[PDB]
Amino acid sequence: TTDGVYRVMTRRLLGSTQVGVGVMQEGVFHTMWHVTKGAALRSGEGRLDPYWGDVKQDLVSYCGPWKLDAAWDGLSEVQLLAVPPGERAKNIQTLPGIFKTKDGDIGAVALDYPAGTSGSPILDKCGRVIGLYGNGVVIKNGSYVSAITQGKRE
Amino acid sequence: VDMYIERAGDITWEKDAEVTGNSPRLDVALDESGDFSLV
Ligand SMILES: Cc1cc([C@H](Nc2ccc3c(c2)CNC3)C(=O)NCC(F)F)cc(C(F)(F)F)c1
Repeated sequence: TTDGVYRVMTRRLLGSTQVGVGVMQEGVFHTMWHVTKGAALRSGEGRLDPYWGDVKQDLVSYCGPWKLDAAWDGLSEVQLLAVPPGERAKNIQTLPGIFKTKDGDIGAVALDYPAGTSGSPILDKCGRVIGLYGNGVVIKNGSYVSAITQGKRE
Repeated sequence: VDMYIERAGDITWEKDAEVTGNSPRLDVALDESGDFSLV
């Protein structure tokens, strides 16, 4: 339960497969709904049970309520702490674009990683998590663009 | 319980970091299944 970034693994497919990534903060594990589909997780000999989740937001928390509440300021570069399958964690700095929706505008990160990188955290210059990478679109020119997906701290 | 977690690092801003990616402005829609589509 040390704070930090974690891989989410399964043995249900061939060998051991990385299906996504998440963030341990304040004793809560944070990831994208489509990574776990709300299943329980193991950490060593211990179990993490889902506590909150929402398919439309594509988010889920384990062991307690969603704790991440920092926001992209709309101006500054950010860092993706990318954790790709079988590869070391690496920081990638970028200026977000924008997703424009009927319900308002969201920052967007235009970086292409494999599906199992979903749930990698996006950071501000204070190292705060401003959202998770891995729900987005493929655009005309073929690139992957991710929303900056952030939950609500209740 | 199939799925398990393994630590991969600390959450820190790195001054060394490689700078890349563009900043597209995109009209999108979000459906009830949490799927984005381009408008
Ligand atoms: C990093 C990454 C993430 C995705 C991601 N997949 C996905 C799958 C199921 C659901 C959702 C997201 C949200 N609701 C259920 C995604 O945005 N998909 C949309 C588009 F990009 F395909 C996909 C990829 C990859 F591009 F590699 F397929 C990568």
